[PDB]
Parts: sequence; C-alpha cells; structure tokens
Amino acid sequence: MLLIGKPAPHFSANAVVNGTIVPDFSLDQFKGKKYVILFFYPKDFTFVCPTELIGFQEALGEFDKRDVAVVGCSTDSEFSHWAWVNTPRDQGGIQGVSYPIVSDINKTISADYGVLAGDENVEVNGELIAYRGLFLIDKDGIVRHQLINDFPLGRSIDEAIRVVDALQHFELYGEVCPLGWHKGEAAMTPSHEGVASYLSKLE
Amino acid sequence: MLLIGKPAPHFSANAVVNGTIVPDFSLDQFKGKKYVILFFYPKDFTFVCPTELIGFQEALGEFDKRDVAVVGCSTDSEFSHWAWVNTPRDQGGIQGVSYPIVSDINKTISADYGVLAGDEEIDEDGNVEVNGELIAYRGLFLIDKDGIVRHQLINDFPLGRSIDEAIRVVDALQHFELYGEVCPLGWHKGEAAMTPSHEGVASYLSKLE
Amino acid sequence: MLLIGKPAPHFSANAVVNGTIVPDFSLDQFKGKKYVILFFYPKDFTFVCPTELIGFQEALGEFDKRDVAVVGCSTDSEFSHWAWVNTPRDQGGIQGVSYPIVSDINKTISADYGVLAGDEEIDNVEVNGELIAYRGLFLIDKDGIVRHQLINDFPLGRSIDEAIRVVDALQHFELYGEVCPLGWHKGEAAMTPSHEGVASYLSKLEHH
Amino acid sequence: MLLIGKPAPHFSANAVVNGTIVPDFSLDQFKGKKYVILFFYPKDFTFVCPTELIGFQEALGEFDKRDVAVVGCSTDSEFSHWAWVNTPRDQGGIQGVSYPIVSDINKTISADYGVLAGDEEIDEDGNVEVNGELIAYRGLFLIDKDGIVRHQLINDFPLGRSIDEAIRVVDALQHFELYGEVCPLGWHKGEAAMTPSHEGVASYLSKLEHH
Amino acid sequence: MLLIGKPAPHFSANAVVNGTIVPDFSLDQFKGKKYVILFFYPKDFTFVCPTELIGFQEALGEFDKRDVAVVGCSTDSEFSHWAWVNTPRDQGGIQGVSYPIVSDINKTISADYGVLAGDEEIDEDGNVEVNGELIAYRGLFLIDKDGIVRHQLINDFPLGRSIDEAIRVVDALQHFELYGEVCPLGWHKGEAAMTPSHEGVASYLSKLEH
Amino acid sequence: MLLIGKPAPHFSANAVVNGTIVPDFSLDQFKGKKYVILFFYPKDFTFVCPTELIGFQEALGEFDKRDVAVVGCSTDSEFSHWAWVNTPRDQGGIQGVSYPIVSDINKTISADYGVLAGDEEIDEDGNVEVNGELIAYRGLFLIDKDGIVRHQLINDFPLGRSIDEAIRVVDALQHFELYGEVCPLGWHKGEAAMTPSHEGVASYLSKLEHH
Amino acid sequence: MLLIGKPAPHFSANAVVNGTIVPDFSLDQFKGKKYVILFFYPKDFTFVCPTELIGFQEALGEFDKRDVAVVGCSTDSEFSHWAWVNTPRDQGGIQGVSYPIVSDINKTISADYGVLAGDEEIDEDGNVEVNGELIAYRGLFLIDKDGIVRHQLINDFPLGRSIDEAIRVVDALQHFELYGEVCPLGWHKGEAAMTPSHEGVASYLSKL
Amino acid sequence: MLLIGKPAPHFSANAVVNGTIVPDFSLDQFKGKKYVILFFYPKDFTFVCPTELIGFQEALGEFDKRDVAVVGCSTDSEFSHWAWVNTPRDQGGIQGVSYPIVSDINKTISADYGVLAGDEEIDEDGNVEVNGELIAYRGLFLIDKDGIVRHQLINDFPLGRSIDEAIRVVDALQHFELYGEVCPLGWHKGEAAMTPSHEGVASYLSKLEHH
Amino acid sequence: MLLIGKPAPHFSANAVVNGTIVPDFSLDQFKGKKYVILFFYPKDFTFVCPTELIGFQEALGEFDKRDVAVVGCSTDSEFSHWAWVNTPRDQGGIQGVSYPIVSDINKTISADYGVLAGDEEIDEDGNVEVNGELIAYRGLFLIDKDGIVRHQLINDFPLGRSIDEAIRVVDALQHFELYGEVCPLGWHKGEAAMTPSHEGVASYLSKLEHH
Ligand SMILES: [Ca+2]
Ligand SMILES: [Ca+2]
Ligand SMILES: [Ca+2]
Ligand SMILES: [Ca+2]
Ligand SMILES: [Ca+2]
Ligand SMILES: [Ca+2]
Ligand SMILES: [Ca+2]
Repeated sequence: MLLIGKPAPHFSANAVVNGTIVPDFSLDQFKGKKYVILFFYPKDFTFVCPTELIGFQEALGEFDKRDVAVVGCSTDSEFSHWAWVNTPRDQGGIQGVSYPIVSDINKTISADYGVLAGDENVEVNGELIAYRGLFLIDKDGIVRHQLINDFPLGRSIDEAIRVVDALQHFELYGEVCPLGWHKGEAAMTPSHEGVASYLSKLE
Repeated sequence: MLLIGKPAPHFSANAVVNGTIVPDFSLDQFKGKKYVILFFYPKDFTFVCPTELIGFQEALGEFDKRDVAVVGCSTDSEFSHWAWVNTPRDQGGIQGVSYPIVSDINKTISADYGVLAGDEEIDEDGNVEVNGELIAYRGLFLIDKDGIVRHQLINDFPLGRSIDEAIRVVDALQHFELYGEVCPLGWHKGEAAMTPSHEGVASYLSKLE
Repeated sequence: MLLIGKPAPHFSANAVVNGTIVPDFSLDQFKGKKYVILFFYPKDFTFVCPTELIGFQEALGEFDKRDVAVVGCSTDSEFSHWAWVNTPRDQGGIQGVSYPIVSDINKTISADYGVLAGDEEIDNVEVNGELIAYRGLFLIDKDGIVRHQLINDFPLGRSIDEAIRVVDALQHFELYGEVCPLGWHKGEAAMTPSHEGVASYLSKLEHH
Repeated sequence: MLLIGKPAPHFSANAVVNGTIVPDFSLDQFKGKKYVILFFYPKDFTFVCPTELIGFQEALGEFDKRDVAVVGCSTDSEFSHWAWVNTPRDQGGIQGVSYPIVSDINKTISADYGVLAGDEEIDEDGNVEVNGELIAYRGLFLIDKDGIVRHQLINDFPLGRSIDEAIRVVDALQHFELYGEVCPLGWHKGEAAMTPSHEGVASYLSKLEHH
Repeated sequence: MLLIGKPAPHFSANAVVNGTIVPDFSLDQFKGKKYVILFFYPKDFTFVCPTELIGFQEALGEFDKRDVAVVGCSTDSEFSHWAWVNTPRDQGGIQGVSYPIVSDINKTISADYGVLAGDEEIDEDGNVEVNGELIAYRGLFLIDKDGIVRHQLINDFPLGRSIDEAIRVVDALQHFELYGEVCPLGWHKGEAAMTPSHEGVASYLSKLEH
Repeated sequence: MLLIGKPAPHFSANAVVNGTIVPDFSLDQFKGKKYVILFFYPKDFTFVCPTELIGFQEALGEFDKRDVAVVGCSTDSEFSHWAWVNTPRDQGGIQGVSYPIVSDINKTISADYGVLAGDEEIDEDGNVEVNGELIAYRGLFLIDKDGIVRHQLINDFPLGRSIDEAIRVVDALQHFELYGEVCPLGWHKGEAAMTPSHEGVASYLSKLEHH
Repeated sequence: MLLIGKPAPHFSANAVVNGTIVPDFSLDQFKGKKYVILFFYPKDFTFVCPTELIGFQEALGEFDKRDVAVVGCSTDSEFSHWAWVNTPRDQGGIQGVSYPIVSDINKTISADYGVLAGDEEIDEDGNVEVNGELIAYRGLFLIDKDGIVRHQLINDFPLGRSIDEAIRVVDALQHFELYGEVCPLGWHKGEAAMTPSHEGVASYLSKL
Repeated sequence: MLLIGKPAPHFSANAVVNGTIVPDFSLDQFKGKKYVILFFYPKDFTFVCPTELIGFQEALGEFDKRDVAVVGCSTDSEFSHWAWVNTPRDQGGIQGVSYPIVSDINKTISADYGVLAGDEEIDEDGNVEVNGELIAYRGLFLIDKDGIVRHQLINDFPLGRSIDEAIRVVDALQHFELYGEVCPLGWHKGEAAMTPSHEGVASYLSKLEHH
Repeated sequence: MLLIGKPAPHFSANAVVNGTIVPDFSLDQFKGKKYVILFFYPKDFTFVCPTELIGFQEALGEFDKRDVAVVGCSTDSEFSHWAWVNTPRDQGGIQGVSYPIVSDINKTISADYGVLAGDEEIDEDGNVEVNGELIAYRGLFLIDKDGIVRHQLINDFPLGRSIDEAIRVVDALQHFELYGEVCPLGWHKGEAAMTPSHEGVASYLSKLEHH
C-alpha cells in the first residue's frame, strides 16, 4: 500500500527496549522530536534478520547525530525478542541490540504498513509474516521514503543514511536532491532555471 | 499494493524507445530473458526527474552487463516524452535517453504498481473528485526473469534515487539465484554471503567478531 | 453529457497563462463578467491541436471585442503546456499562445464535461483506448450556463467562424429577445419568437 | 451522452418521408451506403425549427452530391409532422420538406442520443415528476457509412444551426477518410490539409507564417 | 389504476384555451367551484379524436348549465393543439373548440391517470426500451367539486365516446349529491330514483313490476 | 389497472348459472365464440346492484343477438348469489336472473381487474390493516372474442350504469371489426362511421358541418 | 396460529345484532365485563353453519347466566347476514338468531385469529394467487374478561361443534379463576377439581 | 399454525411405548391403517397432565374399537417419561399408561403443530432470548387415515380436556367419511345427520322446528 | 463458546434447591461473595449423570471450605429434577442432592455456554429441523467472584468428570488471586508455585532439575 506523503499508521504494542520488555510502545513519542527509521523483518532466530539488526546497532550513533530513532519490528512476540537479545551473536543471536524492537504480535502493524506477506471459512495462503520493509518518517509523522525487499535480500544502512541526509537537506534548503545525491554534492533549485543550470553543469 | 513475491502487473502502452514513439510496449518481452528495473517519475519537463533519467542512461552499461533492462515510466503522453528526449539537456531536456520511457496515459500502470499519488472521492453529486495530483511517486521495482517483483522502493517527490542501491539489489538477487546464499545487511558483490541455516548464520556472525 | 441549460461544471487546476504556470485557475472569475469559449484537445505536441490553439490565438481580438474569454484544456500536465508554448511554431510548437491553457491532470474536467475518450472496464480496472479529451467546445454565458456544445473526432479540426457565429447569436438573443434562424449571421434578419414572427419571417423569404 | 467514435444508437419509428407517413424508419438502411446528418429540433409549428428544416431541404443537393442523407427528428407525432409539411411556408409551415422527418413519439431516440431536455424526478410515494419539458434540444450528428458518430453539436433553443458548418465537417471527414490527412482549424475543401506526423505538422505550421 | 373515490391527480401544463396558448393550466381552479369532465385522446390530426373534440364543443352549453368544465388532453405539444384549432373542420381540423386542451408533453398526466398506452422496460445497458406508442387511450373522468373521481371510462383507439353518457353520469352524481337517493340502472333525470335501504330497494323493485 | 389492449385476466370460480351453483366458471369458454360484457357490483342484497342485475336480465336478448355473453361478479359467495336469485324482486331479490353470476370469493378477480375498493396497510406488529371495504366498485369491461379488453368503465357506488352505453360500445366494436371503420363520437348502429385516413376524417367532418 | 395466553386480536366491523345491521362492532365492549365465546363459520346459507348458529341462539341463556357474550363471525357481508336472519329456519334460514353475527368482509379478522382456510402464493411482481377458498374454518375461541384467549378449537367444514364442550370449558375456566384449583380431564361443574401441587395431584389421583 | 385440511407434520423421536423406551417413533406407521388422536401436555410429574394421560389410558378401548391410535407428547425426555410410567398413580405417577408417549426433546414437534408456548427474539447482541417457557400447551389433533388434520383444540394450562369430545369428533369424521352426511351442531353417534344440499338443510331444520 | 476471561452468561430459571422447586434462580447472587462451579449434564434418570450429581453432593464440604457454590444444570424441567431428588439412589435416583439444580427448560443457558449438543437447520419451508438431540454435554465452568470464567471443560456423554480436577483448578485460581504466583503444570495446594518473571521461571525450573 502507498504511505508516501501520508501519516505513519499509529500503533501501540509491546517491545524490547534496551533488552527489557516494555508495554505500550508507540511512535507518538518521536513526533516533533526525532525522525524515525522503522524497519520490519520476517522472523526471530533466522539468517539475514540478525545481521540487519546488528548492523543497525553498529550504526546507531550515526542515526543519533541526525536526530533519527531506529525501530525494528516483526510479528514475533516480545518474549522471542527478549530471548534473542539474550542470545550471543556467535550463536546467531542479536545480543547488544538496544534500540526498540516492536512485537507486532497481532500482525496489525505489518498489515497497516503494507509489508505483511501471505494471501487470505477463512484460509490463508503462505505465511503472515513481514517482508524486509523500511520506512523513513519525518518529525511530523509523515512517510517520506519506503522500501520493501524479498526475504533473501538484505538491506543497506548506507542507503538509509543517504535518504535521511537527502530529506534533511531538502527540509533545510528547499533544494531537491538529484539522482545519486550525497551530502556535500550539488543539489538543485526546483525551477526551470534550476534544472537547466544543474544539468548544464553536469555536461 | 504489496507486490513482493507476486508477478509484476502486466501493461501494454505507447512508449519512446531510442527516441522513437512505438506502440504496444510491454514487459512481456523480457520474461525468461532479462531482469527489469522499472521506475516511475511524476512529470516530464521537471527537476529531479531528468537527473534520474539521464543518470540511468549513463549507467546503462552496468545494467546491460547484468542482463537488466531499464524502463522509465510516467503518466505523461508518449508525445510529451518524445518532445522531452528531443530537448537538449542544458535546457532541462533528456536528450540521449535511449531505453524505453513508457507513457502511462491512462494512469492504470501507476495504480496497479501502487505508486499513483492522490486520493479519489465521490461527493453527493460530484462524481469523482481528486485531492492532489494523480501522478507517480518516484517508484522503483526490480523484476526477475520470471516476472516476479523482488524489490521495490518509493521516494517522495524531492528525494532522488540511487543507481548504486539498484545495482546492489540486482547483485544480491542474482547471487541468491546462483548460489542459494542469502545476502546479509550491507552486502556487496565479492563480499561474504551466508548459508540459510542455523549453523550458517552462527558461523557468519562469528567471523564478524 | 447534456450540459445545455445547466451550469458548466466547476474546476480548479494548474494552467499556463501568458506562458507562465499558475495554480488554482478556475472559470469562477468569469461569472458575471465574460462569456467563455472553453475547448478541449487530446494531446500536446501533436498535429491538429497546435493549429487550433494558434488560430484561437490569432482570432483572440475578435473574442475580446465580444467579451469572450478563450480557455483551452487538455489532460497533459502544466509542464507539458509550458514546454509547448516555448517551442517555436516552425517546429510544431504553440509559441505565442497567451490565453489560459488548463491542465486537466486528473482527467476530472474532461469527464465532467463529457469529452473524455476511452472505456473503463473492471476485471483490476482496465481501460480500452486512451483517456484523453476529444475536440470539445463549449460556449458558457455570463451566468455560467452552457448554451452551445460541439465535439469533433480526433482528425477533424474545428472552426473559429462557427464559434464566433454562435457567440453572436447568443448575444443577439440576449439583447433583442429575437431567436436566430438557420444560417443567421450578425447583421442579418433574426425572428420574433411568435406565430406572427415565424409567419412573417418565412413570408419574406418567399417575397425576396 | 458521448457518442464520438461509437455507433449511432439504433431506432425504428414512424416518419414523414416525401410528405407521406411511413412506419419502421431507421438509419440501418444507410450503413455501408450513405453518411447521415441527423438533426433534432424541439417542437413542430414553432420558430427556428421551420427555418432549419426548410434550409436543409433547399441545401439537399449539396448533401446528395456528398452521399449524405439528411434526417430530421422531434418528439412530436408523425401526424404533427404530416400536418406541418401540408402547411404553407408563409404561415409557418414546412411545405416541400421531403427528406425523412422522424417521429420520436416515445422520446427514446432523443434520450439515446443525449439531446432530451428536462429533468426526471421520483416522489416521496414513488411518482414520476419532470422539471421542464422532455423535448429535444437542437442536436446534430454526423454518422459515417459504418454508423459511427464523428461529429456532434447541440444548441440551446433560440440558437439556429448552420448548414455551412455541417457541410464543412462532412468535407473534413471525407478528406481524412480518403487521403489520411487530418484537417486543421478552419479547413475547407480545396485548402491544404496536414500529414499526421512530426514533420507533417512542422511543415504545415511553418508555411502559415509566410502565407 | 383505480381512482374512484380518490382525488384526481394534480397537474400544471401548457394548454390551448379559447384558441390561445396559456401556461400553468391546472384543475385546481375548479375545486369548490365546478365539476370537471376530463378526457384524453391519443393524437392530434387523426380520425375519431377531432369528432370527439368537436362534439364536446357543440355540447358545451349542456355542461355549462350543469356547472361542469370540459377539459381535453393529449400528449401532443401545445403548438400542435394550436395548429389544430386553426385548421378548418372540413380539412380534419378542430376549429372553434374553445374549452381548454391540455398538452401532456411529458406524458406524466396520462401516466398519473392510468390511460397511457405502451409498455416500458429497462434494458441491461441502462436505457429504457418501449413497446408500442406512449399515447393516451380514450379516457374520461368525472371529477366532483371536491376534486374526487366519481366515474371513469377508457375506450380502445377506434371506439369514440358518447356525450349522452357523460351528461347522464353528471346528472346522476348531482342527483345523489342533492337528494341522497342512489340512481338505479338506466336512470335519467326525471325518472324514479331509490332510497338506499331494505324498504327502499323492495319498494323500487315492486313498482317496476307494473 | 389499464387493461385496454391486454387479455382479460383469467379466473375460475364458483358461479350461479341459470339459478344453479356450478364450479370452475371461467371466461375461457367464450374465447373464439362470444364477446363478454363483464360487470362487477359491490354487495348482494343491496340497492342499485339488483336493479343493474335485473336490467341486464331484461336486455339479455339484445346481447344474445350480438354474440355477447353477460357475466356479473361480486365478492360475495356463490351461496349468497343463489339465495338472492331465490328472493322475489318485490322483496329486493333478483329472481329470474339467469346469466352467470360469478363468486369472487377470494377477491382476486376484482383485484386483477382493478375494481377492488379499499386500502391495505401493514400495521405496527406487521399486522395487515385495511381501510374501507374490500368490495368491488361498479366496474364494466367489454372483452372481444380473443379475450382482449376493448372498453372499461368504473362508477362510484351510488351511480348505476347504463345498458344503452354498453350496447352502443358493443355495436361500435363489432362495426370496427367488420368494416375497419372507426366509430366517431356518439356513433350508433346504422349511422355513418369513418375511414381511418386523412381523406376519411376530412370527408366525415365536411358532411357534418352542413347537416 | 397460537393465541392461548395472548390477547384476542382487536377488530371493529359491521355486524347484525338482534337482526339489525350495526357498525363498529368490537369485542372491546366486553373487556372487564363479560367473557366471550367467539365462533367462526365458513358460509352463509349452507348446511352445518345454520344449525350451529341456531343452537347457539337456543343455548343463549346458559351463556348469559355464565356472563358470556356469544359472537358469531364469517367473511360474508353484513347484508348477507341480514338476509339470512330474515329467512325462516324451515327454508335453511337462521330466523331468530339474535346475538351479534360479525361480517368479516375483509377477511382480516379470520386471518388474525388463524382460522382462514386456503393458501396464498405470491410471485415477484406481487400477483397474488390463491389455492382454495379464503373462508373461515369452524373456529371457536373462549376469551376471558381481560381479553385473553384461554381455549380454542377448530373443526373441518363437515364437523359441527358441541355446545356442551364450550359450556364445560367455560365452567373450567371460571372454576380455576375463582378457586385456584386446576380442572382435570373430564371435569364438570360440581365434580372434584385439584390443587396444583405435588400433594394435590397425589391426593386427587389416590382417590380414583 | 393452522393444520385443518393439511397433513399432520412428520416427526421421528424417542418414545415410551408400553413402558419401554423405543427409538424412531413416527405417525407414518398409522397412515392408511388407523386414525390418530395426538395430544400434547406441558410437563411430566405435574397435575392435570397425569389425569389426562391416565384417563386416555382408561378409554383406550373406545378408541381401539374406532380404529384410533392414541399418542401423547411433551417436550420432556424419554427418560422422564419412563420414570413417570414407573411411578405409582397414588404418588402422582402415570403407571399403567401403555400407549406411545413421544419425547419432543428438540421442541420441533410442538413447534410444527403450533402448540409451543413462549416467544423467541433476537437481540442486537445477536443472542436468542425467550419470553416464557417453551413447553406445549394442552393441544389435541385428530388425524385421519390419510394423515390429514380434521380437528384441533388447544387449552390453557389449567383447563383439562374431555375424552367425550374427542370420541364425538372421531364419530363425526367417520360418519362423514362413510355416509357423506355432514354432522350438525351437537351431533352424536346414532342421531340424525344432514345431507349437504339446499334440500338437506331445509329438511333437517324443519324436523327440529315442529318436533 | 470461548468464555475464558469473559463474564459467565447470565440466566434466571426455575431450579431445585434443597429438594424444593424455586423460581428465578441466577448466579447473580454469588457475585462478590462466592466462586461458582457450574456443571451441565445431558439427561435426568440416566447413567453417568447421577454418579456426577451424587459425587458433587458428597464433596460439597470441600467446596464450602473454598467459598465455592456448586450448581448443576440440564435442559430437563424443574419437575423432572424434583422427581429425581425424590428417587432413592439404589434405584438410580439422586436423593440427598441439596445444591441448586437449574432447569434449562428453554435450552438457552446451554446454548449461551456453548455446551448444547445437536445441529439445527432451517427447511425450505422456513421450518427448523434438528439433527441429533439438543441436550447439554458434560460441561464444567469455574467462575470467579467477579463472574468471570477462568476454566472450562467439556466431556462427551460417556466420560464422567472428576471432582479432584475441579478442586485443583479452584485451588490454583485462589492461589494466583491471593499471591500473584502462577501455577505450573500439575500444581496442587501446598506445592511450589512460580513468580511470573524471567528469573521466576528460571528459578522454578532449576529446583525441578534436581528433584
Ligand atoms: Ca490481520
Ligand atoms: Ca485510474
Ligand atoms: Ca477519472
Ligand atoms: Ca424517457
Ligand atoms: Ca387480495
Ligand atoms: Ca425451537
Ligand atoms: Ca436455542
């Protein structure tokens, strides 16, 4: 489903924050204060998912500098999350992951964000688990960027950081970010003069 | 909607291929033969859109080497596309863009791929009213040789995309197809992949330590 | 659609006025002030459409003297319009067209005015043909009421003369209460809408 | 209704042809043989309508030479039509009009062609009330030999139509059918048409800047 | 539909009154003042209809003396009516007909009175297809001064009506209104009516035996 | 209901024929053989109804000569009908009435012919409420040999009908059937009818004006 | 339908009371004052029906002494009833029947009491066809002073009813109302009733 | 429900026959062979019900002589019935009742025969609530050998029924079946019946008048 | 019916309490005062049901000590219940059963508690037919002092229940209510419970691994 330009759907669920189970976790707390990178993964105790979670843990300071809160989510229970953060990495665990890991135990968050796999007396084709979904949410709670990958295709922290940098650049300077833009490169004024001037300089 | 794991919706529209208007363009031709990178942009003759189109033209060799066809799409007419490829780049044009640029003139492609902006309503006697513009967001899809969507990405209007990220996802999909190894976070071609098993993930994570 | 005797459907869209993109263009501004000749064409950068747009530009004074605003419209974007008015005529452009060219980007204007081509069928929703505007033209009086409409197939260009003639007939009926007979032109004899009026008008045809 | 590019709706009704009442008149007979100019008017024995009908009768040869059948229609009965063609013109009649005048006595033809005036409403108990008069506006349709509508025009009650514009649209349609050239704004038979191509439109528009 | 004992449906249409087109004609004007004989015929410029209209014109005084307004109606336009009253009788016209002739141009009046011929059906493309002609049968209604229908009659197209029967029904209605006696079969003004009671019917039928 | 041009609704009920109760009486028996004058009255043992029934008995020969079967009907039972034909006329009875008197005991015939009085409603508790009496008004129908209704008439309760008008309408129907001439206003057997054509009506009206 | 324990449906119709046609006859008048024996019969001028009506007339005193109003009803008109009470008994008439005979001219009373014979079938358009005759079967109802039905009985057309059974049920109802004793099988006025309790039924059955 | 003239609804339930619980009891077995008197009572182990059941046992021979099978029914289980027939009469039991006593444990029989008390209603909460007790009133049905209901009677809870009235109605039905004579008011076996004709009723009432 | 965590459905019915028929029995009276063990059985005068009812009578003191009211229920009438408590046990009776035995005579309680056996289906005649018997399975519910169902059990007809398991679940619920410790598998009063926490479950299981 299309959430670009729309408010990130509200939820309130159990989560693991700093390795501790906490109730009533919501993205409300970040409105007006932090951007949010919210990412969904399919299953605790699997393969690409721990590497993605651990990598987000390693880059957590880079998101902190940018006023970005990192939030993970799967449809597993908060107790599976807790068991997993208490499993050492050399045993496949995600020990040391300290940002919030939301438990979408009813699958309503994954459904509302349009990342729930499977197809639906009531019978279900496939597994109702989340694909590798990622959303960039601005300080107003609006979705500005989304990405969904199939199960075997891990995501990239560099691209998430790049889109964060681009959004903040557009918010600061009103300049739109052209293809392949990175922090420090030339942006563009959104006008006829702007596009003619930017494209002439490239050639 | 959610197209991951599902066939990319079929279409058949006018397009500009190698600067020429052609009819009945479809992604059918690529089934069993090429991967497809399909990207939607909002409007001809604008700002971020020409930079994305030109950059895809410049990187076309990287996609050719990987058996990937690049296809652009907007809801503008095929003639607006043709005028745009016949406009020099220093005037905001996209001259030299040679891959197909599809005209989603009926907006059905953008709807089917879930990238169409705007909201529609039915009033008391107001028929269909639309809030906002029915144009495509900066949407991108990776379609494998069977026509299945394996990756999708949508950016708001002012956020241009990245060719490197598209190439990386192509490499990850092709690596998983060849070796059955899943690609971990931040993976690039030539780096260590992973065996999808308990021992595989445990051993992979031990090497990082 | 049947719009004669009914208000022209309201709209508010981006347009190019005097070669510049402007937002929130509507026919509201003309209610009580000007008549409107509103014409739809299918596609920017095509064939008959530039000749019609340029010709409406050349005859623009004939409409000004009659308190008629000329407004064109297609389902192309306002940026396509802007690119087209910046293309020289010898290359197929419509450079110098200065009256408002509305962008019906959502196709709701053409739908509401009954000029949108194509057929919509549900299976998703599939469309047979192209959802673009036919060569449609509407005369709207100062109260916002449609008094004349005409739609031509894609290859059949319209005529400025017939538009001016219908405008003259409407204004003559508004002024004198006389109905305009077949082939009436400004300055020719009209008719009083009564038994005596039609008998007298037709008798003179058999006297001269 | 939007009929451009679509078949002209079928009908079969009483008419006055050559001053005589005949049944089962339809435009089927013209498919593959003649173009049709079909025009609706609101009321027999009124004001603009006799001038339009008489003018079409006098210009009938111009349509005959172009393989065009002229057919008129209103929702009055065939007997009103018959009485009207037996009324001398100097008293408001349409004597001498010999082409078919269709009686749309049930108003289904006018409704199908999208020219029927009035507004239809249902009551709090289910009765059918009508605001205004269910009569035809000044509607005109050009139907090609395949029965497809290529041009349509509707005028308010006091605004008579123009035979010149009807002939011009016929000539433009026939020129496009014969030569595949599209007819630009204000085109008349014998003037330069246009090739529907990038080069064609560029060539046409460049020549206008000099001529 | 059955209108006996129910109000005559309201309408407001163009009509030709005394040979002149007038708008907003209604039977409301007659409420509390006059009875109404309202008759529908199918088509202007035809065959039985001019004879019925002319005959009503010739008998107009018999209805005036009885405080009865005569109103004709068809689904033709008011201009067809006007042309018809300006056509001489020796050419099939109805010249000299001066009472109101209503134009039921939308066919709603004929529908409301249940005299409209033809059959309407909606096809699966939305449009309405019609078998036959939506024109009025030869319908006649007697409406009292309260606007209530007391007598109705419908004839097929080739069967002209009878002025005598209309006058007889008017006289019977007025006699019952005045004296409260019910009118037996074949009753005419001046003949013996009947008291609506056991004794009344026994007495009336006894006298008929001689 | 509008029955002109439509088949008279079928029924099959008990009746009194020649003073005898008989079952399964229907107008089917007359199809192809006789016209039918079918008349409804409200109640046995009342006031106008016996005068109408007796008068139809007195004129029975006039209808026999014209191949017309006379049939009466009310929503009373066949036993009330039978008792009534066994009550002498000087006591309010209809002794001597010999044509069929149908018992519309279920009120379905009166409903089908559009002559049933009264108003039905559904009450609070889904009950069925009736305003007035579900009895037949003074309804009369002329049915031709094909079973099609050609003339219908309904009178309020206190207004007795007229045998002369029924016979006149019968003569008009039979004249149109025999000669194809339409019968003008006030036409009676032996007078001039009319050819349904322009010339026919013009000729008929000319003869009246100097007559 | 089951009316036992529920109010007898209200009605208001023409009737013949003491040989005279009267309007607006209803059982409301008896509420709080009299019991009602209400009986339906199929057709005036038939066979069992006159014997039942005459017998109810002859037994009228037994109902009067028990504060019971007798009311007959059929779907025939009030004038048919009046003609029938003016017919001598030796010719099949019901001369001398003086209690109210209701005219259920609309058949709504017979429907509301569930005694109307026949079957109604309805189609899409609503055309109502009927199998059989919509006339009342030989129905009888005992209504208490509150308007509550306490006993009902319906017989097929050829099976006449019994005055003794109606009077017996009246006696049983009045006995239960007065003494709170339930009436066993075959109970008659003056015979032993029963206390509605374990001991009451055990003691009653022991004596047999 | 109105069952007169209609087939007695079919059922198949457990019953106590001659003091023994048996399955699949139905009235089908009696079709074409015996009349049926089927009676419903509300509750086992109560007050009027044992007297009715015991009295029907005592009169069983009178019904046998008339080819009548007696069947009782309540919505109690077959085991309550069995316990009750094993309870001595001097303790309120129905020991010695040997004809079939049906267990309408699903209440469907009492519903089908229109003798079930109580009212069922559905809420907005979707639940089913019941006003009163869903038990059978004192209902009685006479079923002929073809399975058609010819007589029915329902009494309020405190009003016991009458064996005499059942016998009398049985005799009347059998008399009408044999002789085609209808039974007048108060008729008993051996008394004068009536021929269903005008003459029959006229003659019968005359003998009552003078004598 | 999943009632765990939801209020026990309300009812108000006739019952036998201490061998006496009483009206308007409800579990309302126990809210805030007593726990409720509510058990359904299929039929009076059968086989497993008397053993269960008598066994609950014998264990009544064990429930009294725990502030638990024992209530039985079947769809039999209150009079069948009364007869059954007046039958000696050596004849299959339940003499001496003094706690409330509810009569679910309308079957609404069994339906609301999800223990009603049988299958209902509506005929084409809108009629309701039932496959099987609408009787209660061997259902048991533990209801807390707030009226909330905390434990439920349903057995097929031939499988009698266990007093020990009912007492055990009562003890487990009361232990959790008093001390907030959850009761592990097979817990009995006096044995070690568990703190619902990570450390609590780890510590509980550590002690088991030794013993
Ligand atoms: Ca879900
Ligand atoms: Ca669309
Ligand atoms: Ca649209
Ligand atoms: Ca219509
Ligand atoms: Ca009916
Ligand atoms: Ca039930
Ligand atoms: Ca139930």
